Amino acid sequence: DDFVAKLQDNQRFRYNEVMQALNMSAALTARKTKEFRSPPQEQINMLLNFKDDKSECPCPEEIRDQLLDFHEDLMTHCGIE
Amino acid sequence: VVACFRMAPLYNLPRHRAVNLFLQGYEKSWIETEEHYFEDKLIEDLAKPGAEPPEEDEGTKRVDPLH
Repeated sequence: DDFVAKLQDNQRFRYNEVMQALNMSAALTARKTKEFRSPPQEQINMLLNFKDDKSECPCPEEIRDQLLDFHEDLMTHCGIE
Repeated sequence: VVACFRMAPLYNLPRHRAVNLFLQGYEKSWIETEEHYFEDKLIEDLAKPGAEPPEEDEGTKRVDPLH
């Protein structure tokens, strides 16, 4: 619940931030505005790729840290750790 | 025009739909990819005669759990 609430808020913020640069950059509509045009499943697919260190995921550090902590807690509960 | 190029985005999707999506994405991206190595220790524990000779059977060797 709260993870996707924060993720949706930040995605809306990023969208409304980039909309000012739409007139500034013509290629932007082909290079940067890809997540907003991407299929909804594949949007969260890159949004949840802050796993490992590939780090192409457009997710801020705090939102990444929330899920990183929750996943460690889940592994500890499952006994994997 | 811009709306046509866009599809429905996540921030416009309802919370429960986005939650179901996130559950599936988390399952495929994080849970499945997570790997833990337990096979060798599990097989060793199963193969161990669990104090079977200390256990007084006075008979043929009892089969270990792996057996």
